[PDB]
Amino acid sequence: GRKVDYSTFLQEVNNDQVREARINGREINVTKKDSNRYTTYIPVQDPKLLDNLLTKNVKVVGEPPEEPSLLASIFISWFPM
Amino acid sequence: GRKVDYSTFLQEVNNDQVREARINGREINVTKKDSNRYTTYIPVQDPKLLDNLLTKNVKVVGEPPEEPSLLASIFISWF
Amino acid sequence: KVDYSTFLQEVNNDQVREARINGREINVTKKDSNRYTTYIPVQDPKLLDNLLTKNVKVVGEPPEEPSLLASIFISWFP
Amino acid sequence: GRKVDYSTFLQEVNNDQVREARINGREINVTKKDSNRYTTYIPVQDPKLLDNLLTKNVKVVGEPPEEPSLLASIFISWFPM
Amino acid sequence: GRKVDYSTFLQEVNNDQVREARINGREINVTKKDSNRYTTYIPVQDPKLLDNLLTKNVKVVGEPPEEPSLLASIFISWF
Amino acid sequence: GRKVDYSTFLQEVNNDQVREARINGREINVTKKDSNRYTTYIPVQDPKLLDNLLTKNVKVVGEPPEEPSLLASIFISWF
Amino acid sequence: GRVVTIAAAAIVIIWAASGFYTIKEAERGVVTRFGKFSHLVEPGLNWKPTFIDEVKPVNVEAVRELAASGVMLTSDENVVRVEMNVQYRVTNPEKYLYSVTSPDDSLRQATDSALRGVIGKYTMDRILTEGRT
Amino acid sequence: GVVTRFGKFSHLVEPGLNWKPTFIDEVKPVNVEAVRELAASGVMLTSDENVVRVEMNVQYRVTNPEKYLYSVTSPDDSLRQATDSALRGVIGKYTMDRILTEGRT
Amino acid sequence: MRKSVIAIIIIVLVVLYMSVFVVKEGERGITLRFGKVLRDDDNKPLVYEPGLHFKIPFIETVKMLDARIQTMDNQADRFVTKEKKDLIVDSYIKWRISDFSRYYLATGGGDISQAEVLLKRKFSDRLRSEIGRLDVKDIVTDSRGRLTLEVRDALNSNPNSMAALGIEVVDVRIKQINLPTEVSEAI
Repeated sequence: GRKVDYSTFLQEVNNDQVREARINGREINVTKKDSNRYTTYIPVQDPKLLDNLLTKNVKVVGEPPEEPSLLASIFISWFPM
Repeated sequence: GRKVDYSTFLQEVNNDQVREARINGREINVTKKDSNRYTTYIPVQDPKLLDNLLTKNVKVVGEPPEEPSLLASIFISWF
Repeated sequence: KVDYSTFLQEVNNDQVREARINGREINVTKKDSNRYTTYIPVQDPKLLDNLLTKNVKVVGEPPEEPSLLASIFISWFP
Repeated sequence: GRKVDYSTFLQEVNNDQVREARINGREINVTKKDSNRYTTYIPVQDPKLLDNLLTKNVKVVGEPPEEPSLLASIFISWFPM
Repeated sequence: GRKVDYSTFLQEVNNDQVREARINGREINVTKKDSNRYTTYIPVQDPKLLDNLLTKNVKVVGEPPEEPSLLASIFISWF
Repeated sequence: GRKVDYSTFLQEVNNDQVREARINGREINVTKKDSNRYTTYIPVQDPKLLDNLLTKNVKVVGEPPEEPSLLASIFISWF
Repeated sequence: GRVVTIAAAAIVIIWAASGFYTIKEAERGVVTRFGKFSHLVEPGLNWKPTFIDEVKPVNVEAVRELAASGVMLTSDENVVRVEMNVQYRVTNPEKYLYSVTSPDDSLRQATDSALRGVIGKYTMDRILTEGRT
Repeated sequence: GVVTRFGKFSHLVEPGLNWKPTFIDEVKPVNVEAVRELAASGVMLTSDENVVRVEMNVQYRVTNPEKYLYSVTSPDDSLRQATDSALRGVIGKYTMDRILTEGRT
Repeated sequence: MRKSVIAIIIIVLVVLYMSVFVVKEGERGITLRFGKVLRDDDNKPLVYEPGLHFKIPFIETVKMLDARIQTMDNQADRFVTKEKKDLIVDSYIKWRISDFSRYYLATGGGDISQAEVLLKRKFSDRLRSEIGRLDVKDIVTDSRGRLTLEVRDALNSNPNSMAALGIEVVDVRIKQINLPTEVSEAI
C-alpha cells in the first residue's frame, strides 16, 4: 500500500478524515472515510499522539501479541536430530 | 471472548457502566456491571489510564505475574 | 491478595506505618501489623509521590542476582 | 556525506531551511530547501524533538525496521549444522 | 553494609546533612562528614531525585559499568 | 583521564567555559574553551541535560553505534 | 529432449495456473491489456495472463461519506458557524479512474464553495431556526 | 429449559433427568421463573416551568421464554431504557404542586 | 483391503466435517463461493438451517448475520428552538435488517459500525430539523404522538430512503431533557 508521511497523517486527522486505526508497536494501518487504505510508521515515541486521536472521535483498535510456539523451538533445536 | 474497541472502552468508562476489570501485560479482562465480560487491548503506553480509573472511582484488580516455563525448553535442549 | 485501589484508600487515611516495595510488588506494613500482597498493574508516576507526601517509611531492597555458579551450571548442566 | 552537529542542525531548522527528515533510531537524513543532503545523529532521547520538528512545517518520514530474512536466518542457524 | 533506607536517605537529605555520593546501578553509596559508609537501593525510577540533589550541592559521581570482555563467556563457550 | 564530578560539570556549564561536548551512551568526551580536557559520566537518564546544554550554546556531537563485526557471526557459525 | 519438453510444459502450466484470480463480493473492475482499455469484469471466475494486462479493483458499492465545516461570513455583516455532511457512490469506474487524480478531494474542495455560496445570501436568524430546509 | 438440536428448537423441558443418549444436544437453562427487580430515577421537568425529582420501581415476569431469547436482545436494557421514556410521558403534563400532593394515585 | 477401507472412511469423514455448516436459531446467513454470491434468477439464496448440509468444502465460506432487534444508543447533544432557548436531548433507535442481500453488498462487510454511523447521521439530521420548529412548551407537553411518529415515517421514507440501504426501523423515543446551567440557576 501507498506509504504516507507522518505529517500528512496529522494534517489528515485534524480535518475529520480517519475512521479506523490499528496500532502495532509502531506500524499502523489506516482507513479513510472514502474507503481507501494505506500504511504509516511512527518515528519516535510520542506522548501526545493518542489523546489527539481520541478527542476527534476516530475509531481506534489494537492487536494481540504473537507468542512463539514451543513446537518452533522443538523444530529449530531438533532439526539436526 | 468477544473483542471490543479501546474507543468504546473509554466510551463506557466515561459514563460509569462497569465495576471491575483485570489487568495483565497490556490485555484487559473487562467485566461491566451487569455481569457481562469481555476482553480488550491497550494500543500504546498511556500515562492517563490509571487516573481515568481512579478518579471516576471504578474499582480494578490487577493480577500476579506468570513465571515462564522451563522444563519444556530443557527437554528440547536434551532430546 | 488485596486490591490496588483499596491500598490507595488505606494510604489516604495514613493507616500504614512503613512500606516494603519490590519490583511490581509491595509488602504492606500497617499500624496493626496486618500483612498482605498487592501488585503494581502498570507504571504509576504518583505512587512514590503520594507515599512520600505522608511521612511513611519506604524501604528499598537489593537486586536478587542469580549466583554465578548457577550460570555456569545451567550452561553446562545439560 | 558530511556529518554535522546536532546543535547546528537545530539552529538551522529554526532558521527555516529544512524540508525532509528520515528517522531510524539515531540516524536522521536531512535535505534542505536548497536540495543538498547530509546526515546527523541525535545525542540522546529528546522528548521535545518531534514537536520542534512538526511545529515549524517540516515533512517528516518514518521508515520500517529491517527484519532479518527468514531464509538467510534459518540458513546461518543451519550453516553451523 | 548498613542498609540505611532510601526513604530514610530522603529525610536525612531533607535535614541537609549528607555531603557526597558516588552512584552505581540501584546502589547509593553516600557519605556524611563522619566518613559514614552506608547504602540504600532505588525503589523505582524517581524523576525528582536529581533536582533535590542539585538543591543541596551534593558532590555526585558515577562509574562506567563493568562488562566482561569477550574472553570468559566465550571461553566457557569453548570449554 | 580525570573522572570529575557531574556536579562540577553542571556548575561549569552554568559558568560557560566549555565549547565542545561529545556524547557516547553514558560516557562524556569534553573539550572546554580554554583547551583543557576532562571526562564525566551521566548518573541516570536525565530529562533536562540536553536542553540545559543546548540553551547556552555548547556544541554537542554524538558518534554512531558500536556495530558488531560480521567476523563474530562467522565465528559463531563455526562456533 | 524429453526433459526439455517436460520442463516447457510444466512452465506453461504454472503460467496458466498463476493466470487465474479472484474478485471480492460484487466490486466492479477494469482490466486492460498493455494499457489499452480492454473490458470490465463481474466478480469471480476470471483469468489474467501474465505481463500483458493489468487488473484494477474499484470497490464500488460502498457508502463513502465525507464532511465539511467552516466559521463563515453571512449577509448582514455577521459571523456564523456551520457543518455539513454528504454521501456519494460511484457509478462508472472508467470515468472515475480517468478524469482527475484523487477524485475524492475534488468533491471535497467543491462542497466548501457550494456551502459558502448557499450560506451567503441569507441572514442571521433565518440561518438559525427557520429555513434549514 | 430450552433444548436445541440441529440448530433449531427442541421442546421445553419440565425439570428432570430427561433421559437422553445425546451430548450433541444443546440445552439452555439460564432462564428463571421468579420475580426480579429494576428501578430508576431522574430530575424530570414539569408542565409549567418547574423541576422535580421522582422515582419508582418495576417488577417483571417472563411467560414465554423463546420470545425472551430470540427477540430484542439484552432484556434489562430494553426494560429500563423504555421505562424512563414512559415515566417522562406521565410526569410531563401535571403541575408542580399536583405532583407534590397526589403522587401516589 | 483394510488400508484402502480405512483411508476411504477417513476421506469421507473429512469431506463431512469440512463440508458441514451449522446455522442456529435466528442468526440468518449469506452464501458466497468466491465472489459469486450465488445470486439466482431471483434474489440470492438465504440460509437458516443445515439443509444442503454440504458446501464445497474448500472453495467457499459463508457469513452469519444477526437478525434480532438491534438497539442503538448515543450520548447527549445540544439543540435549539425558535425562542432562542436551547435544550439537551437523548434518544435511541430500534432497527431491523429488511433485505439481506442489499445490506451485505452495501454496508461492506456487515459489521455494526458503518450502519451505526449512517443511522446516527440520518437521525440527527431529521430530528434536529423537526424539533427546531415547535415551541419550548410543545416539546415537553406532547412529544410522542407528533415528534416520534412523524420522524419515524419521514426517516423510513428510492434512494435517500434509509430503507434503500436495507434497514427497517421500529420506533424512536426520547429519554431525558435537561437545561443548561445558568437557566437552571435562574429558575
